[PDB]
Amino acid sequence: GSMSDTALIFTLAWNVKQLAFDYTPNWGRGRPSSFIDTVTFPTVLTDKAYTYRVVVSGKDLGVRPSYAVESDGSQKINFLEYNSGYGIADTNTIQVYVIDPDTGNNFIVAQWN
Amino acid sequence: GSMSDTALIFTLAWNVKQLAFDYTPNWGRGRPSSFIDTVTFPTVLTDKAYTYRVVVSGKDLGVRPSYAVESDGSQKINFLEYNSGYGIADTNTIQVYVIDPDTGNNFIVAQWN
Amino acid sequence: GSMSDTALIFTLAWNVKQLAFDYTPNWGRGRPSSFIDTVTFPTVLTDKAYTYRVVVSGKDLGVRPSYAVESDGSQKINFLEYNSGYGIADTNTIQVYVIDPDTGNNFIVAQWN
Amino acid sequence: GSMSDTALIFTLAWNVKQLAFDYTPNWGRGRPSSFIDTVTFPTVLTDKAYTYRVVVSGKDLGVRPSYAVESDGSQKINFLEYNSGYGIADTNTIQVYVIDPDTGNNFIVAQWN
Repeated sequence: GSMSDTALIFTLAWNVKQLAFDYTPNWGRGRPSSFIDTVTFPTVLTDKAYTYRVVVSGKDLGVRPSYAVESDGSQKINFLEYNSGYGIADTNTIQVYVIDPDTGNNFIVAQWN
Repeated sequence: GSMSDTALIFTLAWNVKQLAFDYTPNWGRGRPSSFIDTVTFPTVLTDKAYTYRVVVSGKDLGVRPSYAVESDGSQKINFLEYNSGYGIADTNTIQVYVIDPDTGNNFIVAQWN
Repeated sequence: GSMSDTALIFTLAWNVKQLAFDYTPNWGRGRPSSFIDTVTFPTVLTDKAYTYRVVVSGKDLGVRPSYAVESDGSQKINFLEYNSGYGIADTNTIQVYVIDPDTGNNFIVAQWN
Repeated sequence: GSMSDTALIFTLAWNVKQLAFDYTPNWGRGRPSSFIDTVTFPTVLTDKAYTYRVVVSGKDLGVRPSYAVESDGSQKINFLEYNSGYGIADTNTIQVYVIDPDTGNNFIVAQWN
C-alpha cells in the first residue's frame, strides 16, 4: 500500500531544518530531434557523490561518472556516455536511477516512454 | 534506532518532484527582552491548513488558530495567543508542534531551552 | 500526496533486520454494552516507554500512565482512566494517539466513529 | 544525516496495521566450506514478486528469477544461479539487493565481507 508523506516531511524537517530539491526531469533532444540525448535535474542533492544508472527498454546500460553539480544547482546525465556515444530513439523506454554511494541503492528519478 | 534519510528523500523526490522547506526556528524576543514571544519558520508547507500546539515546561497550552502563511513563505506562531496574552521567560522549555489536519498527528518543529 | 511504502520498509529492514508489530485495534465494550471502554493492540513496539493520548469528539482528554506491555506482546488503553472513570458512548468519535517520549510526537493508532 | 525511525514505523502501523518481516541474512556455505553459496531471509515481504541482484567485489552479476517464498515465510537466493554455477570465495565482498518491481529500485538487504 501507500501512505501520506506528511509525517515523513515533518520528520525530515525537524532533523535537517532546510531542504530544497527539484528532480523535475528536463529531457534534452539530440540529433536527430527524435533522439533523447540528455536529462537534467534543476536542483539535486549535494551531500554525497551520487552517480546514475540508465536502463533503456529493459537493457541495463550501467553506470558512468557523474558530470558536476553546476553553480545553478543542476546536474546533467548525458545518455551518449551510457549508450556507446548515441542518443536514444524517443519510442524507447528510458529509466534513470540515482545511486546512493553509501549503500549501492538505486532510486528512480526519471522515466521516459 | 535511526536510519539514513537518503532513501526517503529520493522516494519523496520521485513522487513530488519539487520541494522546498525551511523550518529553522527564528525566535522573537518580546517585552522584556528575556521573554520569548514568537517563533517564525522561513518556508513552511502550504498543502494543508496546518495548526500548532505549544507546550511550556511540560504544560500543554493547547492549539490556537494559525496566522497566515505570508507571501515570503513564512509563518509565525505568536506565543501570546497561547499563554493568556504573555510571552515566556526564556529559562523555560518551549516546544512547538505542527498538527497534520488529516490525522491529528503532532510533530515537533521547534524547541527552546 | 502519498507514496508507496516499499522503499521505507526495505530501508527499515536493512537497519533493524527484524520487526513485528500489530496495531489492529481491538475495541472492548463496557457497561452498558453501547459504551466503548478499552482498546487493545496485539503487538506493540517495546523499544521506548510509549504513552497514549485520547481525544473524544474533538475534546482532548490528555495523557495517563501506560498499562504494561503484556507477555503476549499486547498493550491495553483503558478509557476509564482518561474519561473521569467512564466509558465512551459508541456514537462518539474516539482517537488514540501514541506518544514518542523522545520528541513528544503524537501518532494516531486507533480511531472509532 | 540520519533520523529516528519511530515516526516512520507508527506511520506504517497506522496504514498497514500488521507487519512482520525478518531480513536477518542466513549465509549458507557450499563446497568447499570457504565458499558462500546461498543467503536466506527468514521472513520476506510477499506483497510483490520481488527479485534480487547480486554484486561480488564491485562486479554486478545481474538479476535472476526468484526462488519461491516458502511456507515458513523464507526466501533463498542461490548465488550459483548468478555466478556461472559457482559459489563465492568468502574473502570477497558480496552484496544482495532486493528489487521493487513497480519501480526498478534496488535496496541492500545483505552484505558479506
